Amino acid sequence: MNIFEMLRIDEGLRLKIYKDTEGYYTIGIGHLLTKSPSLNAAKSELDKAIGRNTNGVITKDEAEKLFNQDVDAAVRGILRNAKLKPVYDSLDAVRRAALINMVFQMGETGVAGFANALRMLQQKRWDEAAVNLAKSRWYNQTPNRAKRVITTFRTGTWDAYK
Ligand SMILES: [Cl-]
Ligand SMILES: [Cl-]
Repeated sequence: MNIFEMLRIDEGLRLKIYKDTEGYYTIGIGHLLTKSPSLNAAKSELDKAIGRNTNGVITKDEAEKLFNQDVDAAVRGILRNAKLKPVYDSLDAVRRAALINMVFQMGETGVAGFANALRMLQQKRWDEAAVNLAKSRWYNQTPNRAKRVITTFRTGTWDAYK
């Protein structure tokens, strides 16, 4: 298992514009297009991302291409973030994947907001961090996905995904 497979499990794949769990326009493998309520605006962002007139529908290869960019950007975003980098550097391979997942989903700013859990992860206090992570809107809104990510941090294994 790896980050790509993990996120493909958490986000799914949709080839037509859809609304995410928050009601935002998305496409592919969790690629947010816009927070604006307007479908046109969504379509416009889509065309600009793909580089052709898509009419709201993309192919599988296009979806995977956005996906590669988004994962790459997430990693690079962690590495540039003063608060995140040190956490990431401190972790093992499995748990690094858990942190990338969260950043892909909520953005770096959002993750950097879990200050306490981050310190706990850096200190390798697994159980405590897991409890702290669960007390968040994130967990209350997407509990099953959150639970998977949190077990991964707790255990350092991919069991939640097998
Ligand atoms: Cl883009
Ligand atoms: Cl969920």
